[PDB]
Amino acid sequence: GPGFDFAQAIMKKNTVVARTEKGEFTMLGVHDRVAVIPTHASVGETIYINDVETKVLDACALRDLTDTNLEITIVKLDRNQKFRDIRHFLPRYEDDYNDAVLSVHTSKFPNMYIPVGQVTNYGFLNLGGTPTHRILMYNFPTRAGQCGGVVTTTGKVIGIHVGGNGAQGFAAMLLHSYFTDTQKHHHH
Amino acid sequence: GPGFDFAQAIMKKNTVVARTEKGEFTMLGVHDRVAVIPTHASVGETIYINDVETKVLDACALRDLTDTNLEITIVKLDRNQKFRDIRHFLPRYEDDYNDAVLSVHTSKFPNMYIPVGQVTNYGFLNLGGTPTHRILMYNFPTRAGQCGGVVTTTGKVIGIHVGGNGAQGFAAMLLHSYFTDTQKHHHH
Repeated sequence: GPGFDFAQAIMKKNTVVARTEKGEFTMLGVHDRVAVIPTHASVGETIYINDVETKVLDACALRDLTDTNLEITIVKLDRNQKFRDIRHFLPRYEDDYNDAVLSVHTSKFPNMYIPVGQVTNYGFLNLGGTPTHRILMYNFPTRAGQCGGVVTTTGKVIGIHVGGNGAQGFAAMLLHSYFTDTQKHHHH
Repeated sequence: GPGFDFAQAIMKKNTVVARTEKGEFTMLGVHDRVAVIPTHASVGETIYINDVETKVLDACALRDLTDTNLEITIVKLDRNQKFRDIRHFLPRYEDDYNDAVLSVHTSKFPNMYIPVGQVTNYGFLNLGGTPTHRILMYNFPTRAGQCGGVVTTTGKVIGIHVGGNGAQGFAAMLLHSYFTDTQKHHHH
């Protein structure tokens, strides 16, 4: 069934607890000192990472070419260790998936794994009043405190949890191309 | 690492959500219509099982020969399906264990898996003011709503969660001999 061993390896080497004015979130480190967190975390210029106050060197709230929220924020942090590079486990394209795990790492739940079954490419979602694109959906109840939970299948990190109603959960897609080294562009 | 596949098989075929005046508990079905739940659930003469009201035909709050609480209650239920017989997965003796999973099944968390690392035979525990014997301990924080969570290692169901402080969790041991067909004795 589920790739529990894979989800477990991602959680140990590549997640941290992040805390902003908005609360705590599971935060996925991706490569070097680059990580992701849901845009609703409202990242500022400092953040707590495992309860250590950390300078945010860069934060990019992703939107698509329709200027619509994608609900991922890519952050660059001022800290000493690099994350293990997990870009090769990121999907190239939008897709549907079988048998996913949602894993959570917070002060409340420091390591918890939830199979969520099939994951469908859902598309548009109205996410607490913000229109949002590129959403993945799983038919599992959602509870508070799971935001940023990392959604995996064996060998693939496919997105991060961003919301739910009492019956479904929603994750924001991760694509490999969000994290390729690139072009000289004024971003702020 | 952890036997996630084993814990998952136990959860699917052998647990139900039980609800008493005291709240909800993960309930482990053991064989026929016999199950266990923590003594602190305060089982009466009817109980809800997956939100269906069910007659309790028998409840035995286990104590040892020192007349001390063991915090397991064995219940016999009036319901149509039998549980898959999992007695052969019960340990013969007290023991310590490597790499356990704690799995929870409630309306809040319908399927959640938590590795808790090493499990030690701890013995005496003062459990909210009730002295209690035969306790297993794991060095993992405890959160509310996990009572009755089933503690496994691959091929062994070793106990059920009964409490914790902010740093450790405690499970009540399950032993094979709690469930062998037996002698003619007035029990009530």
